[PDB]
Amino acid sequence: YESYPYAITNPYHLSTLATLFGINAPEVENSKILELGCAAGGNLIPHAVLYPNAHFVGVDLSKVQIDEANKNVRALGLKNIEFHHCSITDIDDSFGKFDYIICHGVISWVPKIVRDKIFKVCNRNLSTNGIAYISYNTLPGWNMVRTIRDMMLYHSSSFTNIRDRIAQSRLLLEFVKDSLEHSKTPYAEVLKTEAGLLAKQTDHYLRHDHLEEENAQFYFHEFMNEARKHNLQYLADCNISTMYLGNMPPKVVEQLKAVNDIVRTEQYMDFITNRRFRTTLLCHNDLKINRNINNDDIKKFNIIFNVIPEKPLKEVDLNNATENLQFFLNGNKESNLSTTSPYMKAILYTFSENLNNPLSFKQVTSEANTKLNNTKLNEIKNELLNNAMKLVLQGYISITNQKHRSKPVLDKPKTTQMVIYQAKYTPSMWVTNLKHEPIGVNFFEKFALRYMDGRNDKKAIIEAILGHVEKGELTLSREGQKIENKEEIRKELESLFTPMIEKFCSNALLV
Amino acid sequence: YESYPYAITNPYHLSTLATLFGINAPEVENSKILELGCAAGGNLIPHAVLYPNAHFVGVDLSKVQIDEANKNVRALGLKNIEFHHCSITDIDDSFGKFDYIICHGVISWVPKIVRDKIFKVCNRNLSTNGIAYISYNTLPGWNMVRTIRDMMLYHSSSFTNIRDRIAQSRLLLEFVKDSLEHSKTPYAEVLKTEAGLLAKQTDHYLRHDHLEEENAQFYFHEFMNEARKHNLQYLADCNISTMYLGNMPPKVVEQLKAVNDIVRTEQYMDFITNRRFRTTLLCHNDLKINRNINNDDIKKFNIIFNVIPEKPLKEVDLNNATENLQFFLNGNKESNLSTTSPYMKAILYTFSENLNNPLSFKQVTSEANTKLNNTKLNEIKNELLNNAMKLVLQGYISITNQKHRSKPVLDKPKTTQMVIYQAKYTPSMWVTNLKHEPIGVNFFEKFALRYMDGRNDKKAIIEAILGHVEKGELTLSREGQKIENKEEIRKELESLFTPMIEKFCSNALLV
Ligand SMILES: C[S@@+](CC[C@H](N)C(=O)[O-])C[C@H]1O[C@@H](n2cnc3c(N)ncnc32)[C@H](O)[C@@H]1O
Ligand SMILES: C[S@@+](CC[C@H](N)C(=O)[O-])C[C@H]1O[C@@H](n2cnc3c(N)ncnc32)[C@H](O)[C@@H]1O
Repeated sequence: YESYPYAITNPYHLSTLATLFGINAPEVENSKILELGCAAGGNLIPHAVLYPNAHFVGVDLSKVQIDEANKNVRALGLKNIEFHHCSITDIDDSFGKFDYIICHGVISWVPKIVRDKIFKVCNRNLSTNGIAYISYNTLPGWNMVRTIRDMMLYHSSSFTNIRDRIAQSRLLLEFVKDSLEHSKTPYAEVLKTEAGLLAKQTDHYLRHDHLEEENAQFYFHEFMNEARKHNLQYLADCNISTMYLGNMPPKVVEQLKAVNDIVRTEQYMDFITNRRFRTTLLCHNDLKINRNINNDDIKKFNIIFNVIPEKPLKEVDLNNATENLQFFLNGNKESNLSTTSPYMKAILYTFSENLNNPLSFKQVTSEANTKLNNTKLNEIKNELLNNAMKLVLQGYISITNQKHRSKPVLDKPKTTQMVIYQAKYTPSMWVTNLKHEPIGVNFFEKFALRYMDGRNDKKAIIEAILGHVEKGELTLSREGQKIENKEEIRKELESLFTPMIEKFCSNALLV
Repeated sequence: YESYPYAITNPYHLSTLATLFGINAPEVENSKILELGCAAGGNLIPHAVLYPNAHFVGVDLSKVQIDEANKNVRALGLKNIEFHHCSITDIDDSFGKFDYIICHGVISWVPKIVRDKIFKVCNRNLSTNGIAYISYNTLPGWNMVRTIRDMMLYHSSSFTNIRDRIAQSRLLLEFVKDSLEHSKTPYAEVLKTEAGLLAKQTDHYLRHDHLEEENAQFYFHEFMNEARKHNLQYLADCNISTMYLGNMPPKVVEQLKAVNDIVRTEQYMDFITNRRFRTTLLCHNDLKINRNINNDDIKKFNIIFNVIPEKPLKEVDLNNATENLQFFLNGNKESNLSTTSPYMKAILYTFSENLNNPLSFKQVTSEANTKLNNTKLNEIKNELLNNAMKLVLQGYISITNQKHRSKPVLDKPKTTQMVIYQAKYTPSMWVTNLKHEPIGVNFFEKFALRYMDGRNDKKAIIEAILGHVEKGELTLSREGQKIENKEEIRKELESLFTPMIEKFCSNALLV
């Protein structure tokens, strides 16, 4: 019962993935967004703060949460969002026509009647050019998760209390990690890791009630068949890399490319890759979508490539073409790309100081062009054009319709309204950034964001945080777990401050 | 659509696992054996030839098969066996009470009503000390088989031909064996193998009607649940090694040993080992079974350990404890065991000349004591006593209630009546041995067995086969590639003869 944002749900990501396929979706700046199964609305409210001219509606069956959502909407003072306590089946054509309909993690947990109704409202209540989003669990991938859920019910059947039946399942998952300690068999690998990721989870799914729930257990084509019954058509997935073919032998790529149905192509890919989950984008049946995508399409979007250089800029010469420089993707150990070309090296160093900041094609191109003394522009353009889209379809590069943001002022840092409201008034250990992603903080950053407005500067902010450490409410961790009253504060804050402002500036927490 | 014997179904194997657990099952020599879903009865008739004083009944729904069964029963002239074309549902209480009821690979393919009936007839028609056998596909193991079968139907629907849609799925399993050519991922392993053993299967399993069939998809505890409704109790599995614990951390063995339930012990092992199949032995609820098994219980049975030494006896000294001798189990490279102990060396060299010939504890012990110069009797006994049961519950050693057989006479070898009928009048490349196992023969072996009666000897048998090669009907080629004159044969017959009499003598094909 903690409401998280899901960045894959952002209406801007749907407008972008549509724009990539040829549909012009409504503008998000002023739109109608619907959320089926909202509450507590952490996937809705942060949008209503950033877009005051759009209209947000949300629907849920738990009154407990719909009241909490309204408790936050009342604290932030928003007029553009309203939450309704009712069921999806209660939505007629009078609700209006929405530009983006977001259904996340519900349609597989509800009875067939509610399913048919969701498929209806994604037709009756969807605009002419609008877009619908539905996430669900698929087969075969879910076969393992179902199995574990059965293995826990069969065990936890010997215990009754809701306080006894949970830690029990948590002890059965440990018992599984013990009996499989020494196993070569390739199956005990999947079971070992899936019980490790289920054991890491907390108490919500693990309640023996949620384990009794039956899942729609879709196959992608059964889902699409119920979708075409309602005159909807498959747009794309929200992870474009899941649609990536090849990374596959070329005779099979040719075969699949021969068949002209994308649905039984994605089905096959589901069968051979053991897909367990899908985030599907649906659009009205009357739209003509274009699947011929070429490198030159990279100019229609703004680009985000989060790469951390392996050596600082002033420490290298880009024209050294024998030097093989490598960059790490949001991280890292391994997960890296190495280039020896001066133009690709100039582009990645531009992407490495713009982290999580959309950049147009002329901004990436011109800003990489001044590291090369303004002479090499056409060679920069020619490498971006060539490798770009190819890297967008593999997932490494993110495209967006969101505009570039002005580099923040770090004199007196200033964060967004949503994260000051989450830092001051909220028990949660994470905040929502401008990209609609939850990012973690440890009580120090949270307290810092409490005081980060365009007013308090470095000194003032630290003295306030210190104010918290006295009444604390505030520990000092390090290596560590000790604080000496004076020598472990105000000399330990000035250390952690600069890099934390780094993390904020590069994670889109500063406006 | 070829009738095969299943050695794991032999009433003597059930009488043996029962004896092992404390139940005295009826004599197999004269009993009442039932088979649900028998025809064409290749799993029944070979028993009716060896036990003329026992009564065999079988039931099947295919007249096409019951006609063949009845024709083979007519060709052998058997009065002790009768086949009925009817349904399991057509069974009265008037059918009698059978000492062994054998249901192999049906209960998962039949509607819930027929399942109810099978569990019923395994109660009302089973004797007081009798035993029932039911094999079925289980979960989780079957999930993969379900996936693949769905993967074929969804594919093969684009054409409706019973002759097209088959070689179609045959080419889809190839499209699967290709697109996974280079893959590390362990799921592509499971899928790689499961499509490989499915493509090796031929034209029947793939019939696309039998892909349309739905499986009961049992869990062991759901099966034991329908068994206890009918007052049946779990006896054991016909693969004793599947009930073996550890191979498992001793804390996990202790934990399972704490809860006393055999059903949820086998259920948890089914969960962690991904059990796909079960051959279950059921017995009446009123019986007291003993699960305490001690090393010295190996004296109640007769022993078969098929080991092929790596060195001839005359080539080694058993008394040398510095020599590490290696033995191969039914084969082989790979599966083998090496021992340096002189007593285990005398026991394994005693089991290696008795292959597939049950041997009592005093025969193994007395014959292994004469290899050590008759000084070691109590040391041989104590090593058999110790390692025996431990190796029986692991699968390496076979126990049986069947008696030792008199060493056959190789002057004029004489094979059993069942394989003479199969050699002469059946176009099968395999015959059924005395242990009820199908064993292959190649065109030479078949022709040889045609003439093996207690009359024809070496020269005569060879002249007969030579006669065949003249009219042949028999192509004899060395590699070689077309021997073939006159005494380049009869010199190839005296060659192929001796190793074949060895092969027959140790496969229980010679009486
Ligand atoms: C299965 S939960 C998933 C919650 C959330 N989207 C997530 O995973 O983070 C679905 C949410 O939908 C709401 N819900 C369930 N059934 C509904 C229905 N029939 N009509 C409207 N809302 C419903 C519930 O309050 C529940 O919190
Ligand atoms: C899987 S095959 C049986 C295999 C069995 N393990 C054997 O080979 O001895 C299923 C056979 O069972 C028979 N059968 C199917 N349904 C039956 C029913 N309801 N009653 C009796 N026999 C049935 C059919 O004749 C079919 O040939």
